Order: sequence, then C-alpha cells, then structure tokens
Amino acid sequence: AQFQCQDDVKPTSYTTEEQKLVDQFWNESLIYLDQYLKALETPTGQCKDSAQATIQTYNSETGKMQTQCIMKYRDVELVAKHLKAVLAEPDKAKACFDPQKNYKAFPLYTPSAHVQNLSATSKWINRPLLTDYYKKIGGEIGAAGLELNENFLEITSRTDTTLHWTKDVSIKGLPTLWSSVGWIPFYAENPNAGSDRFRGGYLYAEVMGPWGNLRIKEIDGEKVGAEIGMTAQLFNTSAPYHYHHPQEIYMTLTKPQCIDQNKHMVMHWDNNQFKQKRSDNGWTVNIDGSKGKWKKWFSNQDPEQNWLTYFERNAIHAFHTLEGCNQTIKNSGLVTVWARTTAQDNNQTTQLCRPMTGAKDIKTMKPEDKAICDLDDWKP
Ligand SMILES: [Zn+2]
Repeated sequence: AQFQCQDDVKPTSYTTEEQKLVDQFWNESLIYLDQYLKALETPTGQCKDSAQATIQTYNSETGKMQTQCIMKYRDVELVAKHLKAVLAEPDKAKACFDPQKNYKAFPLYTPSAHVQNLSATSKWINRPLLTDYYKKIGGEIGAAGLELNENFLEITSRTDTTLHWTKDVSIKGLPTLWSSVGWIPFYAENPNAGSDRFRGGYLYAEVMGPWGNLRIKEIDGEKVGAEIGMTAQLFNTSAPYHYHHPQEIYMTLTKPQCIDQNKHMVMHWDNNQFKQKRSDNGWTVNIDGSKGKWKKWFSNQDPEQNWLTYFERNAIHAFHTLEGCNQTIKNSGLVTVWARTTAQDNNQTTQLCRPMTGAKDIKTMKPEDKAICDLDDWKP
C-alpha cells in the first residue's frame, strides 16, 4: 500500500540512542493498534463477526439499551482496513510517526515527573508537566488537576484488560506509550465545560490521528479517518452533555469499585426522549433529565459487560462519575481507549450543550439539569 503522511510530518534524523527511544515508542504504538483492531473485530455478545457495541443507552421505544455489531458501520470497517494496512507494512507507516518532541500546533504534556520517569523515551521528549501547569493555574481547577495528575499512575492502573484484550494495553503493559503520548487538559481553559473539578480532572491523548504520533493522511488514496488514543476522567465529576459530527468509540478500561462508579449516556439526536426543533441547517435539541428523569438514560460501564460503545454522528453523550462509591473512594476515575472514525471530514469541534437557565449554572451542570444542544447538519 502507499502511505501519504500529514503535512506537518517533517523528516527527522535521530542519533543511534535517540532512535532506540523512538523505536520503543513505535513498537508499543503498534501493539496498541493491533489490540485495537482485535477489539473491533473479535465477536462478542450475540454478534458473529465483530464486537457488540452499545449505540443507545436508552432506546425510547423499548425502554432498554440498544446495540449493534460495530463493524456494520462502514466508517468502522474503514478504520479496521487502515489499521490492517499499518500493521501489514509498519516500516511504511512509520514514515508518518513522530514522537512530537518539537510539535508546534499546540502544547502537549506529561502528567508528572513520576509518570515521565516510567520511560527513557518520555524523559527524553521532556514535555511540560501538568503538575506545573495546574500549580500555576491554582484555584479549584488547579486543585482538581493536581489531584488527577499527582495520582495519574494509580488512576490509570486500576484497569482490567483480561477479558476483551489479549495484551495489557493499559499503562502497566505499555508504559512507554502512556508516558510518552501527548496529554491534553482539553477542558481546563473552557469556561463552558461545566464544573471546575471536571475541567481540571480531565485528560486525553492521541496515539494515531491528525494530531497524534502516527499522522497518516491517506492510504492508497483513501483519507484516514481513524483517530485513536485514550482518556482519563477524575472520579466525582460530571460532564456536560456533548455532541459532534465525528462518530466515536469508547472502550472502558477502569475496573469499577461499585457497579455505578462510572456511568455513561449515549442517545441518538432524534431520540423521542428529547424535544427537537428544526433550526437553520440543524436541530435545536432540548434535554430535560430533571426530577430523576436522567437516571434511566445512563448505563454502568465496566471492562467486561458494558465495555464498548459507539456514537453515531451528533449522538448526545455524557460521562458521569458522581454516584455511589464516588462518595467513598479515592484516587480513582474513568479511563478508556478512545477513538473517532472520521477525523478528516465535517466539523471536528466537540460541542457542549448549555444550561437552559443560562451561563450562571455552567459550574454545576450535571445530567439532571435542563440543557439546550445546537446541532448542525453534516455533509452526506
Ligand atoms: Zn464525544
């Protein structure tokens, strides 16, 4: 196959010792992506040819979760095709791989010196530390960011990968990968993103994609939509309802300490539980989960049974860690393998629903608060 890299992949020359640091990073990236392919393709549940994914946590007509065999989606099928191509000719794919040591698009971080010390590669890349970032920010956002990043290894180690993976894709099994990828405090500076603790207690990283370490633009003239990485959300946080054009996949790694520690919601934009009104080339979606109505929309997440979920375009979704033992545990959270399938078409912006009661209530947003989501049509 023919690989065309993204335009910001620049030729590089490493010393012999530096090349070994890159190579270990690359090798663990390939394990991660091979395990990702196997997680998509290995049959589970009542699916014969691929993994069974939750696509609605509450189907309005059945009052029950709704699933689909994940490789029935053509965009997922193409991710798998492109992963197979990468794994079949990794020397060619490696031309598009870079440790992002001098990446200019935006800042990338390592959680802490403790996490940095997990690999010679991470020490060499020498990303700025999130413990320094959040000490400077201070306040309640900084307090949450310190709590997450000071305890990052413990939070991301409380995982069980034995049932749906054949190798430990967590930070324990792939420490060079998890310590060297670029971590992004995606919500820390977003005043619309809800509570201060959620904003400081959220991180993601991208192994493969238009902003990852592996940045392939096209394979055999096909645009690579795959965008694959990981997320970490501190316990006792709730996110605002989210939506966006790209389809999205989460695989839950955290082993919960109570069945309701980590709850998620995904419901299609046109679900009859919401109120929709046509807007100019879009939809206004009003969400009223008040007075306990939200509870039936949210499902428990775990690495065995409810481990896989796939979000169709503009599906409303949220991750919620306030219930149950979130009020007794410590140094815990929700850690996942994360992906989007169409990162090179339509609007990649992560959209946030907003409180119906105005900006005054952003800092307490939670599933029970009435919200408005301004969805845009995507291109066919
Ligand atoms: Zn999302």
